[PDB]
Parts: sequence; structure tokens; C-alpha cells
Amino acid sequence: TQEERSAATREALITGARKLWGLRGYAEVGTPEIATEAGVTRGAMYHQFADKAALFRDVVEVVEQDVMARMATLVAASGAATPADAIRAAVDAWLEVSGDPEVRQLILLDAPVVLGWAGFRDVAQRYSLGMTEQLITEAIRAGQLARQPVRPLAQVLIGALDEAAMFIATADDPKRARRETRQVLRRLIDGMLN
Amino acid sequence: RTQEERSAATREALITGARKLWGLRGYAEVGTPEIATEAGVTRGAMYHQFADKAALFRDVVEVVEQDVMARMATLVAASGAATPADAIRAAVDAWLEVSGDPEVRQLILLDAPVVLGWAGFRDVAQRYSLGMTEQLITEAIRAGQLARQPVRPLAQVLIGALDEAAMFIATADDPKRARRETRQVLRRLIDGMLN
Amino acid sequence: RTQEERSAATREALITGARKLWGLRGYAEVGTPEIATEAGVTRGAMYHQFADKAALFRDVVEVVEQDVMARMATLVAASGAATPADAIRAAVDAWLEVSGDPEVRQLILLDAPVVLGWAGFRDVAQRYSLGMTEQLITEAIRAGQLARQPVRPLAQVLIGALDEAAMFIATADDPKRARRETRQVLRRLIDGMLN
Amino acid sequence: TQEERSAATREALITGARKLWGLRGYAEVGTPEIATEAGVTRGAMYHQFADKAALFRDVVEVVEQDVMARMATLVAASGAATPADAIRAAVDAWLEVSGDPEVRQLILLDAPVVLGWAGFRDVAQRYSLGMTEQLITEAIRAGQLARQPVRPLAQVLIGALDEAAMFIATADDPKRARRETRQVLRRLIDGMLN
DNA sequence: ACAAGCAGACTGCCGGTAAC
DNA sequence: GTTACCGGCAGTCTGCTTGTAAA
Repeated sequence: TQEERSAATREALITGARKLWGLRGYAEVGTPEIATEAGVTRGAMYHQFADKAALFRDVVEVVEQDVMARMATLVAASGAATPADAIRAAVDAWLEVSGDPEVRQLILLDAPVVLGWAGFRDVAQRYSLGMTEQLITEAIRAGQLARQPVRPLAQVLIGALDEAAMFIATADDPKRARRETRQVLRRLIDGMLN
Repeated sequence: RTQEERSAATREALITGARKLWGLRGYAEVGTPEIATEAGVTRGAMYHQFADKAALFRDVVEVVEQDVMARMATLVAASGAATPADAIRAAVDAWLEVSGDPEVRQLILLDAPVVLGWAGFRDVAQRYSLGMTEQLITEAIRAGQLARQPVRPLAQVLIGALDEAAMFIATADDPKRARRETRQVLRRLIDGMLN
Repeated sequence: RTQEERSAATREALITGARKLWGLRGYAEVGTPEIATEAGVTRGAMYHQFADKAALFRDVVEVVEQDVMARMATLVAASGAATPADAIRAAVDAWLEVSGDPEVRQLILLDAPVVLGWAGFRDVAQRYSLGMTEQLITEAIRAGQLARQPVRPLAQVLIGALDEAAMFIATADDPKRARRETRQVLRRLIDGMLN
Repeated sequence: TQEERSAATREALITGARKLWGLRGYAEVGTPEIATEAGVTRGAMYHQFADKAALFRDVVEVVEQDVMARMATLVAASGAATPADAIRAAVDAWLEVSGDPEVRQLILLDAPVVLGWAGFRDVAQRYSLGMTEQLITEAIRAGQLARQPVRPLAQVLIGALDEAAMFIATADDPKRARRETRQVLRRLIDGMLN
């Protein structure tokens, strides 16, 4: 089909920019390198996508959805029994998933700069952020956590989690960093609950 | 008259202009021509004073970060805190005020980790806001107000929380309500962290 | 207009202009801005048709070298030679005519070995003047007018002697006398090389 | 004293530029690199020498006189007996000396383009060129070579020798190339001497 | 004799538009 | 789909000019 082929070149470009941008940063890979690696011409790319930024937008979407997939896998398998335990299992899950350098480059470093903080927020509300808003909402609902404004709490905890990830990855002894950071995140969480 | 002065003066104009412009529009979105022009200098003199665009951004980060600490310490002194715990609460409220500056949000919260790399900017913040967070925790532990725990991780995590808090307040649809509510969840967080 | 024609048209204008200017002043002494401006195109369109300055110089060389061969063959045909020896003599007299063109001396005798490398330019000349020399020698052997010997070495050596002959005539203070005398020693050299 | 100190940095600049330009070409080394290798600053370089060209001129001078030195050694050691045999030995001597890659880069390639063909000529008249003019003059003088204009002949034979050198250096089988080129030069010379 | 500040210029490259 | 093309940029060079010495 003619439009069925469009999706195939968009997948080749999205896969390639994800690999390359994930390896080195959005600024440090240009559209030529990316087109070459995808097996398409710069012209076709600028036909399927508005600009470099828009291709970064669809890369972000794909990556974030994978993060949610792998995370839910870990959270379901943890086997929590109360919303609070679900929150802790989510924390440990992100700690496992944020170990991926692709995720840190695309989501934690480049995305707020490419799409703008509000822009990436509009994207993350349909993913990790909004799932945090829901975990908080459920923990409030089941009486494990004081009623309070949810949007702020979720954003802040997301901040703590993101920076947790960078700290563990760049620390000189990563095993001890993951242990101690997990400890303090737990202590922080329990101090939040009842 | 002297060259020590001539260098320093050109660096002062270049850092001033790059701070203004980069802060208004982002590091990616302003080129060295525009920066030179606004500074009243030639691109050549700039590439003599600074290695590349990145090196100039590093000195802009430096000035901005110390400016952040100056303003914060000013606000904390006037509050009249008396114990590490009070210092922590007054610090949070202070950052909420200072981070109202969009130049601070653009340069420090967004670009710096991208331009310098995350560990690079960290090496910078340990000598400023990060290091102060480490001292506030460390003294709060000493004074028995906060349980002994690994200090560097806690400090980094709390910094992450405060940063995304400031971005949240700035970009909210009604910033007054967002500042009030965000202060709320930060306070509850602290109080649950302390005794 | 077609795309192959739009490319061919700008490539011809860049080659024409780079030929004019580089021939007037040397490859080192003319930049791609001047060259584009003279072609009436943007530096960007140029870096689309040509890899870099060097690649454009390579195509300029190619054009100039075939113009050299064309002018040479015209003059030699007009001599009315009939044997390989007569062809060799008429060739020398032709090179003396053609190398009067300073554009030829500038681009081929001076810049080309430095830009493309001695081996690189040789790879180019082997398909033009050098190859014509190798064939003129080869036929001179075939007809028994010249002693059997390694052909590539003789061809390269005679080329060196001819080139420096051209520079010599061009830069001498009385050029008319220089062409007469230089022609003399080349003729004697040739006759001593033949029988 | 200041003149003893001044002269020494020009020796270090000239040695450093000789090594470097000789390795990579005049176009491919900048004055910064050259200052660094000499152990001096660009300001000192531009105080002792007018421009990049001026340092190249003094490098040319040194190299050319070194060529004449080594050549004189081999020509003395061969032991010719008449001007003609002096010429033949001179050629084989150059063939040996031109084996040096520094000499081929600075004298045979860059110098005419940097200094201009006439400029380098004015330099070579006090060395290999002018000596060639003298060997021709003496060969005419002893009746071994026909009376003819000397300047043109000397320039031409210099051309044949120079290009001979590059051919031997760049050839795929350099041993066979030295044999064959020596051969064709011998035949040329003998056909010249009568 | 040396050093530093500085200015004009240049090369190769990129991102996005528009003509094929 | 594709190829030509434009405005603009970052980092480097070269030589000039103003400052700071070791004689």
C-alpha cells in the first residue's frame, strides 16, 4: 500500500533517532547521520516529520510508553497489597528501569530542553507522571495518605525520582548508590504516609 | 589601562550579555554572533577569552549560581531561624522566592545539565546550592532533628524535588495557587522527614 | 529545467569562476566566499555540488588539463609531422605555445601537486598530457627512432624538464630570448635522445 | 645577552617548522602548532619573523644548504676525473639525497608555491641550481659538452631531476624505479655530452 | 625580546524550504 | 518520494597593536 509504506519509513527513522539520540544526545546527532542510519533520505524525513524537534516528539512518546510497559511489569509482579506498598513497588521499578542509559538521555536530559518543560509535561501526564498522580490519588482514597493537592505532590516526587536516577548512574560506586538512594526514597515515602 | 583589566572587562561584558540573552531564550537558541554584538565585542575577542561557546556558558552558570546563593542567604537571614530544622524550612521558602526568576530556571534548571552534562553541573553545584543542602542536612543530623542516613543521596533527591517544584509553579495556569499548594506539599514532606 | 541541468549549470559556473580567480592568484590566495560570489551562487549551494574546496579544485584541474591536451593536439596536427620523431618535436613546440597561458602554469605546474598530492595529480595527468607523453615515447620506440628503455620513467623526467622550461621562459627578464634559447636546449636534448 | 637569546629561539622555530612542515606540508601546519613545538609563543614568532612565509624562507635556506652539503660528500667520495663524470656523479648523489622525505616536501613541492617560482629560484641559484650552472659551464669549458645557453639547460635538467625524485619516492616498486630512472637519466646525460 | 588582547576572514557543516 | 539550494553558525587561523620586560 502507499500509506502503509509511510509508516515503515517513520518506524525506521524513529528507531534510528532513538538509538542515536539515546547514545549521544539530541544536539550531538544531526539529521544527516540519522537519515543515513535509518536507510532513507533527509527529504523523506522532512516530508514525514515537520522538523528535527517533531521527530524527537515521536521518539519521546515511544520511549515513555516502553518505560510504562516495563514498570507495570515489575509492579504487578511485586505483588503489593495496599496502595502504599504499590508506591514502594513503583519506586523500586523506576529504579530498575531508569538504569537504562537510553531512558536517562532521552527522557531525563534532552526532552525538557527540546519540547520545553510544559511540553514534555503534556506528554508525561499520559505516562509516568499521570500514573504517579493516580497512585497518590488511590493512596489518599484508601486512607493511607492525607488528603492534599495531588498534581504538586506527584510532580515533586517525580523530581526526586529523576534525580535519584542520575545520581545512581553517575556515582563512583553504583551498587552502594542504588542501595542508599533506595533507602532515602523509602524513608521519604514513609514520612509521607501514615 | 592594563591588560588584566582589558581581559576582565571583555569577559564581564560577554558574560553579562550571554546571561541576559541565554536566559531569555535558551542556550540552543542564541548564537555567538548575536551575543558578541550585544556585548559590543567581536567574535574573535570572545574566542580568545573563552575556549568555545560551552566555556562561556560555564562562566555564566558560575555567576548565576553564586547569585542564587546570595539571594537565598539574604532571605534566610531575615527569617530568624535558630535551629537546623528552621533553617531547612526557611531555605525551602527562600528557593521558592528566588526560583521565581526565569533566568534562573532557564540557565540552571534546564540548560546546564545538557550543556555541561549532568555530572559536570553537579561538580559545579557542590560548591553552591547543592553543597549548602549537604550542610543543612548534616547539621540537622548533628542536632538530632533528623535521622542519620546517607547524606549525598538525600541532598540530591531533595534538590530534584525542589527544582521540579519551581518549574511546576512557574508554568502553572494560575501561579499563585500553585505556589501556595506546592509550598504545602513541600512542607508536609519536610515535616515528615524531620521529627 | 531538470535537476541534472540545474546542478550542471551551477557546477559549470563555480568551475569557470574558480578557474579564473585561482589561475589569476593561486589556490591558497582565493577563498570560497569570493569564488561563490563570482559564480553568483551561495557558499551553501557550492558545498552541495562539491565536497570541499579541494574537490572543486580537482574538477578545475580536470577541465584545464583537457583544454591543454586539446590546444596541444590542434597545434601538432597543424605541424604536419609524419613520424614519431617529428611528432615529438612538434609536441615540444606546442607545449611551449600552450604553457604561455599563465592560468595553465598556475593551476597545473604549481598548485596541483600541492593540493592533490604528487601521486594524486600524477593519477590525473596519466589520463592526459602524461599519457600522451608515454604514447609518443612508446611509438618512438616502436618505429626504431628511439632506443628501447623503461617508458614511464623517461616520460615523467621529460615532463619535469618541459614544465620547468615553461616557468623559465615565463619568468625571465627578456622572454623572447628565453623562448629562443630554451627551445634550443630542448631541441638538442631531444636530438641527443633520438638517433 | 639579548642577541644570544634572540638567535636561539629562531633556531628552535626553524627546527620545529622544518620538522613539522617537512612531515605534513606548509598548508597543513599552523603557526600555533609550530610555536608549541618550538617551546615559544606566537608573539615571539611574529617578532622574529615577518609572517609564516618568512619562517618558511629561512627553513628553505637551511634545508637547501644541507642538500648541497650531503651532495658534496657523496660527489667527493665517488672520485670523478672530468667535468662530465662530475655531472654523472652529481646526479647519482642527488638521487641518494632526494631519498629524504623532508627534502621532497619542502624543496620540491611547497617552496615554489609558498615563495613563488621566481622567489624559490633566487634561493636555489646559490645552491643546487647555481652549482648545476657551474658544472655545465665547466663541462662546456673542457670540451665535453656543446657550447649553448647555460641558464636554460641547467634549469631544465634540474626539472628532470626533481620529477625523477618524486617518481622514485612514490612508485610502487621503489627499488626497480631507482634502477630504471637512473638508467634513463644516464642515457639522457650521455646523449647530451658529445 | 616577549606576551597578551584583538580583529577580519575562512572552511566545513546543519536545518529547513522549495522546487523537482 | 527526491534533489537543489539558502541563511547562518562554531571553531580556527593569521597578522596587527597594544601592553610588559630582561637586557
